[PDB]
Amino acid sequence: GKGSRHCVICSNQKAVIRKYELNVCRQCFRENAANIGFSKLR
Amino acid sequence: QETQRVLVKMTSRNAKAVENVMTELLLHARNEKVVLRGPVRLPTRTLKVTTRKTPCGNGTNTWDTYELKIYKRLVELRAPTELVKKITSFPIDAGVDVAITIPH
Amino acid sequence: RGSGQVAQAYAVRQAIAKGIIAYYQKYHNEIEKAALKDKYLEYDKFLLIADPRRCEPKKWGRHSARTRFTKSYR
Amino acid sequence: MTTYVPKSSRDDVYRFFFTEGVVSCKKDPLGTWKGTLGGKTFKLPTLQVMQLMRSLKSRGLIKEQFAWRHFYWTLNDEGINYMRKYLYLGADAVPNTHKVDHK
Amino acid sequence: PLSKKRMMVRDGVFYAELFEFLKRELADDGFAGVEHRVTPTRTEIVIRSTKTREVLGEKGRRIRELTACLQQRFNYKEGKLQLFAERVEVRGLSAMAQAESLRFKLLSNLQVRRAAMGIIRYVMESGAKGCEVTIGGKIKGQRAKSMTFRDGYMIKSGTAHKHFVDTATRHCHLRAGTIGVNVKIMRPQSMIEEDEVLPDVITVI
Amino acid sequence: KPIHRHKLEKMRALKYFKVTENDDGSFKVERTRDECPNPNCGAGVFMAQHKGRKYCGKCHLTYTM
RNA sequence: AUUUUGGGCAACAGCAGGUCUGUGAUGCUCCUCAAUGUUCUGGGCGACACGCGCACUACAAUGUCAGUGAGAACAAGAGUCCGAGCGGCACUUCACAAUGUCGCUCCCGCUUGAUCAAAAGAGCGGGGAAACCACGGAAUCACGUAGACCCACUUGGGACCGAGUAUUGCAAUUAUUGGUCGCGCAACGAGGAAUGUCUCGUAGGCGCAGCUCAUCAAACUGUGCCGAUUACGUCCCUGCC
RNA sequence: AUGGCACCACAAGACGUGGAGCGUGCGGUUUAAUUUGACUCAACACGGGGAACUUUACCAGAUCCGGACAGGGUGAGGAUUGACAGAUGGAGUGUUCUUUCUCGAUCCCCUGAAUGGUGGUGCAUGGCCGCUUUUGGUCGGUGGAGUGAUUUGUUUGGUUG
Repeated sequence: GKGSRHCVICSNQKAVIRKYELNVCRQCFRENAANIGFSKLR
Repeated sequence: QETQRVLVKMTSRNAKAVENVMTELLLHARNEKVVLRGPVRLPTRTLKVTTRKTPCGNGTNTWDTYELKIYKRLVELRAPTELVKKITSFPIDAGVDVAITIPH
Repeated sequence: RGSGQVAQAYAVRQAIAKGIIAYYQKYHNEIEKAALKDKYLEYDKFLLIADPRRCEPKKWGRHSARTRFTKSYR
Repeated sequence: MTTYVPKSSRDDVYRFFFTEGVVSCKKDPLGTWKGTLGGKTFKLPTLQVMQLMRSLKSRGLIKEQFAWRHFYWTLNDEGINYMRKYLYLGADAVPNTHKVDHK
Repeated sequence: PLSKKRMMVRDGVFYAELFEFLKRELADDGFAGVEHRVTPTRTEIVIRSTKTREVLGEKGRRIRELTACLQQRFNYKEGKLQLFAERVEVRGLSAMAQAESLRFKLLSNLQVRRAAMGIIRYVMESGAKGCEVTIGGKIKGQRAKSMTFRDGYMIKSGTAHKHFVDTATRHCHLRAGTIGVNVKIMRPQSMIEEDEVLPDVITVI
Repeated sequence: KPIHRHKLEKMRALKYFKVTENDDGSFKVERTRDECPNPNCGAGVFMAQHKGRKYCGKCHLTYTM
């Protein structure tokens, strides 16, 4: 189902990575891993 | 004495920062009546994120994965509460959640 | 406790072997400790080694271990 | 811009913003099983605030700063004069210039 | 409040969110960064901006605006937050500030390759061990172009790269288009406490 | 779209008040129509008289006469 | 014992690729409200001659069925925010409704003990905050042992479907999903010319985490359980320096 | 040519597609809509695409404006919000209206201007990302060589993967 997410970075349903209370676009997520602490695992 | 099992639990965004934390407080608290049975560390929890990258339209629809492991250190003390509270006067940094609990 | 059912077996024996010798270092002396071991090693199913894995980290993209989503060529 | 909801809100904003000197929010339309929210940083509501603000900002006088849907509102020199007049009180408006303990 | 995974998450995010806000805001103070000490009774924020005199000042200077802002924003009851300047010395050591500066050079309609090349000489002179600056964006009545601007070395293979280069990207809409100033500053590896014994570092007694 | 929202004409004044000299010392109120309690537009409205109901066109009360 | 392991990182140019489907990066270039804005409503992209691309499954004793086996990976989950539910209060109120407040339980996420049912399904009381403490001392899939089929569509197979009950959702009505019992012998007996990948507890099978997620994956990204030819060369082919 | 090198080399083979049935994706093929991108490897479970609405771009219908800021005029002896009840709404939205009371400039109106816009181009463009190419490479410096481009270095021999 695709109309209730409204990306909190971006208002978006599309482009937003749905993961763990986050609501950022895929790009936005790619931008953010450092301040958060995610480093490549694979 | 009427000890308190104090559990000071330290969970941290890296192992790094917290060990520094852990140690120093304990050193500080100890000296002397603070009496501790050695630090046990519960499972490092891991957060995984794989993303669809690229807006290939055309070109490879290939995908990339970032991770955050989160490190848990516990030390238990059979110690005085006021003394605990006396040493507990450390403002401490972030990335190191430190919880202190008094069960038995 | 352990599947790896077999891998468990090989584990058991290994532990067993370990049991023999440790008991023996204390409860005997070398020549029997050494023979027991020798004889054991001689017919050993991996007392001191690992079948290092079971079941592999995927290859993402393909979602596999060596292989690969078909190349559909054209 | 048009509203029939106006000056009271206009006052609410100006004053509250002026006393502090600032307001910051999260840009919002109200939602966690909501009804007393109005919007945050005011008891007022986001529609009125946003629209009224759009007026205020759009002719200079006030700053809004951006990041990730937020508006960090800082009241400007001209704004102090205006809003001091509008908030009918002595020349030498507080807003962002009170800084004895830094704000 | 949040649970433990999430607790960390807020903090990570909190760090990002602030960092961005300040980057936009402290455009004219050479935003280089913040540090957050969550503290007893305070939320402490130390200001690495090059122009921290000017971030400081008096009357309303930045801090004043910010404190209020941030409170209001972050759902503070006032004043449970404190910002402190950081005199981030030798202002040329920063991709961020320099990007911000460079952005301003571009904004200051400086000739670009000339600018970059000067600034990098300043950046390097301010101790950068390398700098690499890219001008991506456009040319012609409108067609696209890029050009590369390096000085020093850059660290182009391995983790140390990650250790050693700081970057900052900016978009300038000029006659039209988008131009990307995209900054890499490589500091020297006399990083001391930030470690020095790098991949290669073998050195004899 | 071209529009202007339905209203009742209001040109030529407010003819809902009616006090006189002989109202003075006998009546203070003297208004055309019946009154409004329960509106949040309080005691100044005199409801719509319409079909045996007194209606409040703002505060939407149904009142009866 | 080999540039040891799997990765991660990684030069330089290069490719109007793709990138208007992120972008609160945007040229130039459009509508701006009798707009293509915005909401709302309702629809659609999901419509079946067909041509494909992946996947998945069956065709089956090497199996299917009935039962029986003391098999754990790896890894989830309880948001905030003073008319949700509940409650108290407040005031209105002949009685209602009302409104408002406050508080709880927070618009209360995983969930356990277990009763009553064909059955799925209905439930007091409990319990657990990512918790190695409750859902985790059980309980992971193909194992191994006793029983139907004396290998024939046996029904292999279930596409196919019919009432029937439960659940999702504002809404399924382009059946949300389950459930149930019947119920099938569709195709399908392993697939041509072609053809795809692959050389270590691994191929590969086999299964399970984890999220998309109101509700729903054969996807996604992992986890496991089980468990191997010769190749180790050659440089042909086919391709890169 | 030579010398290597690689399981989208091959090679031993190893399993499997293809045919089948089911799906999704795609092509196609209707519509009002089927937003489209993207099609050798490097489209084609990709488009963070696991579309009920929503999503979503598209249709149809319908109101809403969030039409900033001016200029000017209109507007409170009243714009107008709001509206029962019906009338007219998909629709107890007054949308519109009869009716009429609320309500109250915060109006409307134009004349400028203006914007939300998932409104277009990705050959107009950053950024980003795919591909190059998974390839072992790349330099410049001074020095050298050559008129030059250029070149060397940096390779002929060994060794290395």
